[PDB]
Amino acid sequence: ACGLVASNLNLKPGECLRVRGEVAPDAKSFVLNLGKDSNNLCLHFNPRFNAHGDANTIVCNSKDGGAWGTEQREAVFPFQPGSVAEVCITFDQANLTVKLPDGYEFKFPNRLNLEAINYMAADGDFKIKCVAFD
Amino acid sequence: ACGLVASNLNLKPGECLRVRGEVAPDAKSFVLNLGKDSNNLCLHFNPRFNAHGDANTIVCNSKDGGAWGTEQREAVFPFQPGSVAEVCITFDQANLTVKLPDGYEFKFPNRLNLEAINYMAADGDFKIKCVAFD
Ligand SMILES: OC[C@H]1O[C@@H](S[C@@H]2O[C@H](CO)[C@H](O)[C@H](n3cc(-c4ccsc4)nn3)[C@H]2O)[C@H](O)[C@@H](n2cc(-c3ccsc3)nn2)[C@H]1O
Ligand SMILES: OC[C@H]1O[C@@H](S[C@@H]2O[C@H](CO)[C@H](O)[C@H](n3cc(-c4ccsc4)nn3)[C@H]2O)[C@H](O)[C@@H](n2cc(-c3ccsc3)nn2)[C@H]1O
Repeated sequence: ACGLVASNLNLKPGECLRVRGEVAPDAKSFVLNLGKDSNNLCLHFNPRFNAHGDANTIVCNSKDGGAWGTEQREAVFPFQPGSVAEVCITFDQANLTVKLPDGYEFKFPNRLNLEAINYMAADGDFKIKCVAFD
Repeated sequence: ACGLVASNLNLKPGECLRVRGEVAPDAKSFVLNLGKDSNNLCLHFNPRFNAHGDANTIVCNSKDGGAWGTEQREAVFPFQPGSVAEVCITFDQANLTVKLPDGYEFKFPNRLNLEAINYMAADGDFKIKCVAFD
């Protein structure tokens, strides 16, 4: 809503989106949304420090034609409130791969089968400093 | 327009936007548009290598509620086709200042007196690699 929105990204399979930002000292959560547009998201990436009953959990989901998909959570949580955080995303036909701080990586199934990622929105307690394409 | 569009930038006076991109190998021109939205641009920055009868000339303009303003042209042209260009943009009450690390500096009057820059668009023969806020 107040976070950075970017469109016409034209990110193709195998290309790296690198995002760096500042996690607020009192962060509750933040969101990186990636897909075609606000209703069609091949990845909703939502680290929760303390939000919706979740402590230090990464929640991921997709959104297809307005409808949220089946949620998935990861065990690993390498984000700290009040510090700078970089996240690196790529995709292929089968999966999105997200590489985190501390060398941590995980896959989320690609559920939309889009030609490219064209849309990104940040929200929550995360101030983007830097976005790069590779 | 078909290159990157970014909104909710909330760049305030004194803050630096840095953009790095690739100038196509037979570039005719590129555009960086900065402002409130597509119809309200405090800076339309348009380096022309060979386009609309202009050769190696920078053309700047504003747009205010859909209406183009008066063109301002600059003599110096520190860009080359097929290379990497970095541009640093800031503003204050009187002027926008477009800077290059190579020491070139252009001023354009701040004709719209907007309080923040919230919108940035790239078009033409220029691919954005990196955008940073500080
Ligand atoms: O239908 C109810 C569900 O609500 C969702 S919360 C919902 O989830 C979305 C992604 O699936 C987005 O993340 C959506 N969001 C968050 C933001 C946001 C965050 C920061 S700025 C904007 N912008 N949209 C956020 O509101 C919980 O995750 C679900 N849940 C809870 C638990 C649980 C609790 C304790 S132990 C297990 N297990 N599943 C369940 O309760
Ligand atoms: O309508 C006629 C005028 O057209 C404009 S071109 C018009 O100008 C805009 C900013 O004023 C934008 O730049 C606009 N653009 C360019 C792009 C673009 C570029 C790359 S991707 C998209 N997206 N909009 C671009 O179409 C010429 O500039 C005018 N001109 C040139 C000269 C001249 C020649 C030698 S000395 C003086 N004397 N008049 C004149 O011909």
